[PDB]
Amino acid sequence: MSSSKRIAKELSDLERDPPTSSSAGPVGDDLYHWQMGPADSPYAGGVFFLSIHFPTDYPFKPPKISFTTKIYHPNINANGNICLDILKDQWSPALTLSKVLLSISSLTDANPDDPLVPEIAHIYKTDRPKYEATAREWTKKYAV
Amino acid sequence: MQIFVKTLTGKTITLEVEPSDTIENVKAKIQDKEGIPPDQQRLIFAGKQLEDGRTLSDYNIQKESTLHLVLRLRGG
Amino acid sequence: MQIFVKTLTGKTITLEVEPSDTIENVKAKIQDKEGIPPDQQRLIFAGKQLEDGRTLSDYNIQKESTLHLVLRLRGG
Amino acid sequence: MQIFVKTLTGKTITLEVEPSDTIENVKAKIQDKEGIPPDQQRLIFAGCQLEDGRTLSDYNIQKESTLHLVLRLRGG
Amino acid sequence: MQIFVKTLTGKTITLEVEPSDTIENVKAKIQDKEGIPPDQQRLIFAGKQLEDGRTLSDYNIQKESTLHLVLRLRGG
Amino acid sequence: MQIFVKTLTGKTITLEVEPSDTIENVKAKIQDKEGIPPDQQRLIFAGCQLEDGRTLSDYNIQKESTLHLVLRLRGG
Amino acid sequence: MQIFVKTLTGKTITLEVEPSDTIENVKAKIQDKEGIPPDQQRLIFAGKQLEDGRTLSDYNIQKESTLHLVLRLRGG
Amino acid sequence: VRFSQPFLDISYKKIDKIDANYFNNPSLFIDLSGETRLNSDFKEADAFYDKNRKSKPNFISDCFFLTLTYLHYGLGGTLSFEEKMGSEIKALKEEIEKVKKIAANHDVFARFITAQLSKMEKALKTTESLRFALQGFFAHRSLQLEVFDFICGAST
Amino acid sequence: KHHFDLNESVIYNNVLTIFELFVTFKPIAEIFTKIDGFFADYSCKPQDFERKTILGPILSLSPIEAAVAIRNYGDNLLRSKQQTAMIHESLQAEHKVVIDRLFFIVDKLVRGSLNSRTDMISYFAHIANKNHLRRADHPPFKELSSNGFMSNITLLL
Repeated sequence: MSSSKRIAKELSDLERDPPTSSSAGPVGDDLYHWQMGPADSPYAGGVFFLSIHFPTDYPFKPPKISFTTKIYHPNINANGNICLDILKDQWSPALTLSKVLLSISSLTDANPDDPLVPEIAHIYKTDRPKYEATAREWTKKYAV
Repeated sequence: MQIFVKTLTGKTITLEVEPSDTIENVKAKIQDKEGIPPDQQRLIFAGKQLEDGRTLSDYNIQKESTLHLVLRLRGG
Repeated sequence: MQIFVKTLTGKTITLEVEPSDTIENVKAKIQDKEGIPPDQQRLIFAGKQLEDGRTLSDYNIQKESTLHLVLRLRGG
Repeated sequence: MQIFVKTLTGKTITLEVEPSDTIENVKAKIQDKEGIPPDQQRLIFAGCQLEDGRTLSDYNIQKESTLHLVLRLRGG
Repeated sequence: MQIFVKTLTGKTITLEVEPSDTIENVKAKIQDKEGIPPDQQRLIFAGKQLEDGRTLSDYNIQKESTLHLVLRLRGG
Repeated sequence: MQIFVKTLTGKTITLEVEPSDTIENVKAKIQDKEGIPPDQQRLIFAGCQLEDGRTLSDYNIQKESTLHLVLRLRGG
Repeated sequence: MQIFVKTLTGKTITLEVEPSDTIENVKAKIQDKEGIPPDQQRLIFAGKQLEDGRTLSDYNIQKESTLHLVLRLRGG
Repeated sequence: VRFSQPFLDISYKKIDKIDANYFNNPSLFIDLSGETRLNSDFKEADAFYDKNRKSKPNFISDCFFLTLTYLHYGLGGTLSFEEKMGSEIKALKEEIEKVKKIAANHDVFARFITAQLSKMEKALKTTESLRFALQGFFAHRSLQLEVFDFICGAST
Repeated sequence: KHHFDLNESVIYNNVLTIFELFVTFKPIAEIFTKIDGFFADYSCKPQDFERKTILGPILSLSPIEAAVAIRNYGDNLLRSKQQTAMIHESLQAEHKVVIDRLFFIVDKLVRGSLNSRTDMISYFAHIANKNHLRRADHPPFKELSSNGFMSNITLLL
């Protein structure tokens, strides 16, 4: 009745204005099943594969997003859980999928108060050198 | 048909190709138009790395689409 | 620089600032009344985000422009 | 006020807690009622862990909230 | 023109190089994978240390010339 | 500089230390040479125990001084 | 108030004080030159002891009276 | 539990014998430390203790509640105590063939290994004894009948 | 796969003789040192130098092995000095024989070639430096090379 009409336009906005360091769209043929590490970050040299499943209330609920490529980040576990404060607090209906991808690209700046993996959180707290070394290690390991 | 290929520097090049062409053909065109080795080339489309044995029609690549090209390798 | 601020329910306070100050120093006049910890220093401006660590010249806080203070419930 | 928590076997031991009290502050009220040293005291709320030194009001744990006394791979 | 180098524990590795590459540049091409402090640069060819200031050219380094990565120089 | 330490069986493992280093700082250089987790790291000097967090210069331990790596009732 | 102070070997400094000050504030002009931590703030006066925590009116520090500063080696 | 059924008579005439106001004063013999309440907090509990501000001794009421207390802390604990025993029997049998599937061809280590399962088979026969003994007296319909009668009466 | 102890006097002799033929030929020695499985893994487990390299299965033979002594001296637990001296004088001769046999191997191995002798030196040194934990009061025995092996190679080299 209402659900699908948002997705097509939010998707055609890609063709109307392509993004800088990303690419979106359906993973296969399903409408609700949709599918670049920053240079100034140890993720550099890494391009990521993402799993997206819009819920039936996607225009009115935040879509849960999962990772396919393993990463070494405090706010990320092996399950690709995103500690994005927008989705669970202010995931407004006006926030585009492109805006969500931008907030993901903001992850770069790590949030220490949300230690999804506290072992990596303390390392980011004091052991940034080995943090950035191991991040590139896993970058070359998985995110070719 | 014309398409968009983006390198890691954000440099956008319009490549005029046909859907029947293979990804290997596209990478050869890229190496001709910039000299960049094809073995380092890693094309990304909608979060999908493409295969030189496959063609543009296989992955629903329409014209005016955006492709992200990723380089690799270093001084050892 | 008199900048207004209002919470979710509609309560507001009257606070002073200077054009070259920082948002945390502006926040330092937000914990003068309630005593709000800096960890909950959230600023909302027309569908965008305003990080606490920056300055007033970066937040373009005009004359008598109302900002939004919302209790932060971080965690994840 | 009083809050809840449940183990793996389903038992629901309640215990009074205070907004000022830290996570170790509440976990100190655990071995008294179940005999579990805080070395293995593992708390999950809404699928997210709790920081050790963090206080009670650091996770907006309201009255009549829910905890989940889970255990790590320790013991035995 | 890539070269091999073995550590005390014997980690064989490769690094593409040039005749004009300075020794400190070569060492800078090492902590990328090993995370070694370049100040403790200690490279051993033919039973000789490598004069850091010079380049590889003044040494008779040949195709896949073996090196020894002994840079402990500790320390603590 | 370098200092000494001896176990119950008489072995005398030396180890470099620094005046800034804390007692846990030096004990971190113990499991590397004897494989002893710091949970049982027990230090006696001149018949008096040493505080965990205190630094090396907190016990006037001069150069070529003596420690005594003793153990508590733990292990086994 | 000019009060002299001399260490064990005979080296001395020239420092200023006020009659109503505290010995730690007088000590605060002892770590100005060397940087002596307050933990070693030892004062000797004619076979008696002078605790750090008290004031100058309690130490009867007269005009141009030399005090004794000796490095503390506390521990026991 | 036997003291209960007289005042828990099937005629139900001794209901007024047990005072429902038994928890107006603070406790006298039973502990309340860690005693969670139904729908009130300690903050209201301590105040309500005082809010009445007045105390007539009687064995019957104390015995009634001590009955439930021993019911819960007692065999109520026992049933869960044996609830893991059935899992423990499978756990014990899990390693029974694990230490027998190895090559048992030593000279004296083989004898030590055989002594290591001579006690293990007795352990299995004891765990099975406990599991098949706790079950039967639970299946002792008379005892459980009395217990359930007490449950019904207390609920009444 | 198919407990290579010194008990089976009809196996290890054959295994030694199997190398005995290779070691004789000078062209065999000069290149025997560069084969697959010669070196162990770069980060090999210290207790895995026993069964994850070329030589580890043949020179690890030594009387100190647990089961051999269990069978010989652990059979008669209350034996007197002469009874255990019987086991000694019985097994020490075999020990001397095997020591000499495998020293003959390693001699030609060192006399194989320039890279051969460099490789053998490296192969010993690598096993050495990964056993510093042996000098603790309570070393991780289950995480360290069996002392029979690291003792045999000592009087061998």
